[PDB]
Amino acid sequence: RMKQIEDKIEEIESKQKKIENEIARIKKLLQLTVWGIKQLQARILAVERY
Amino acid sequence: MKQIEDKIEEIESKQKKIENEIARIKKLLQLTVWGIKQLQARILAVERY
Amino acid sequence: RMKQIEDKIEEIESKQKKIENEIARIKKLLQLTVWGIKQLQARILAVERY
Repeated sequence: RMKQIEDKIEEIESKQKKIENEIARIKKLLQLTVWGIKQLQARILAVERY
Repeated sequence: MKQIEDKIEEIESKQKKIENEIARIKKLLQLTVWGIKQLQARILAVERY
Repeated sequence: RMKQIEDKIEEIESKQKKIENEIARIKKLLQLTVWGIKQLQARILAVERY
């Protein structure tokens, strides 16, 4: 009984580490999309006014 | 022993909910990137005209 | 070994709560980027219509 409790916990820990990695990648990409939107906003405002 | 099985089942259920939310976040982020690149191409067309 | 299991379970629950809070912040920012993209599309369309 002790062994397969330890097995399930090890599996959960592994999924948790994968979740943290996926979140870190999501944060980096979301950071680039926000910056990209700001760059587009500057170009369209330039087109509107000039 | 019983309180551990309950906690493991609860954790597993929480992990699945997080995986599902992450999958939707990834789906939406892919479409936002795709949309941002399309807008970039449209603004460049106006700039070059 | 049982105490190790209890600690790891508690560690996982706490990390899961931190992940949920981070996901909640990610959703808010993602909601803001979608709104910003829609506003940019209308502005680009406004110039294109000329």
